[PDB]
Amino acid sequence: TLNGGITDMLTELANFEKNVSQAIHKYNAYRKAASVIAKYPHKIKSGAEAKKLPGVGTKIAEKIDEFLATGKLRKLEKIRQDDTSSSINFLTRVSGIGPSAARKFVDEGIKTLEDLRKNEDKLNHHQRIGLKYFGDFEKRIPREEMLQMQDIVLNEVKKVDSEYIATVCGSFRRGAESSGDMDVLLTHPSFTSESTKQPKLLHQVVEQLQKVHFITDTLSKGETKFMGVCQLPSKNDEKEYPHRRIDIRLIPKDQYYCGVLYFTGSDIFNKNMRAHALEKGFTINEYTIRPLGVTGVAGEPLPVDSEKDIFDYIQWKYREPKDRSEHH
DNA sequence: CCGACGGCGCATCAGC
DNA sequence: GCTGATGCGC
DNA sequence: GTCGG
Ligand SMILES: Nc1ccn([C@@H]2C[C@@H](O)[C@H](COP(=O)(O)OP(=O)(O)OP(=O)(O)O)O2)c(=O)n1
Ligand SMILES: [Ca+2]
Ligand SMILES: [Ca+2]
Ligand code: NA
Ligand code: NA
Repeated sequence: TLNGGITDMLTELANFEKNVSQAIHKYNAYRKAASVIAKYPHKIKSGAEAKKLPGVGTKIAEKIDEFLATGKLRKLEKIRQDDTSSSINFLTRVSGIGPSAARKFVDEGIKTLEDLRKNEDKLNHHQRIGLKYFGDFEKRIPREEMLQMQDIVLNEVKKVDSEYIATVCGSFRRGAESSGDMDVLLTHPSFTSESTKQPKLLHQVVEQLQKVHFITDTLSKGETKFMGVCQLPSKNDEKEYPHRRIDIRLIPKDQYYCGVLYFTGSDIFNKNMRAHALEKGFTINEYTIRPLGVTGVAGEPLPVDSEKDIFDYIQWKYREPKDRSEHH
């Protein structure tokens, strides 16, 4: 990684602003800058050089000059020695504990893994499961395992109803050699933007995956989105595979292209693309792309026949999934 | 200078 | 119970 | 924290 020291520093600052300062726009600012620096194909020699990149301003340029000259940033060294910051940054690593909950636990004297394990009864369901699998959820998933997981999900969904189509998206669809979690986009002809002709379309799939012991726990579940935990079966005498996070999202069949654009990510890519759409006078969500009237009210959905159509509306050349990651 | 920053599903809570 | 805000996550 | 109007 050409500028890994810099992007690491900016990521650490982003996490501080999100988790401790609760300043979401500074978090996004740092992440935007980290991403543009990550794709820059030269080893950066100064802050002024970095300043020419969109998303890098005066303050970040100064931090880059300090980092290049000293290998460190005093602001981060300080943050690293602050007990309250350190504690909040740690607690937020548990799925379900955000900036607010982290600060509340710290105020109650709950600030270590051991404290959390003593106080399960103060956690909501999501948080309890996040704690249970804390170690497992920090492990990455090799692509070879994602392929085994894909097999299972696609075959089990087919057993429920051959009319379902499940597509694995996120970093996997972007060609990543390892993934943080699994994202499954689901469609069925009876669920469209105009009607739902069958109930329990998502439920019956979750149920099948629970029945075969693939899905092990549930963080949250509604009519269109499941967030939970899964695990590959292991063989005789073999150590068990780590538990993995899995997201399943049922999308209207006729809005698949907006859906898959959304579900493919990355997060920064989607934010950047949607911000560009706004500048071009459009709004993109997972369902539709719509024009904005001068009032700033979204108009009627535009025809979409491919992922590329969405890019054409906003006057972007098509980006293949592989070029939608944070690093190139 | 300064308003705006992507957009939304599910869980939880406050007020009626 | 519903409605709307907040937290957290994708 | 950054940037376009
Ligand atoms: N804030 C976010 C987060 C995610 N997304 C979309 C929706 C989601 O499906 C897709 C992937 O998100 P994930 O958080 O799963 O991240 P990746 O798959 O890119 O990377 P990893 O799992 O290997 O760490 O990107 C998004 O619009 N906005
Ligand atoms: Ca993922
Ligand atoms: Ca995910
Ligand atoms: Na810049
Ligand atoms: Na968290």
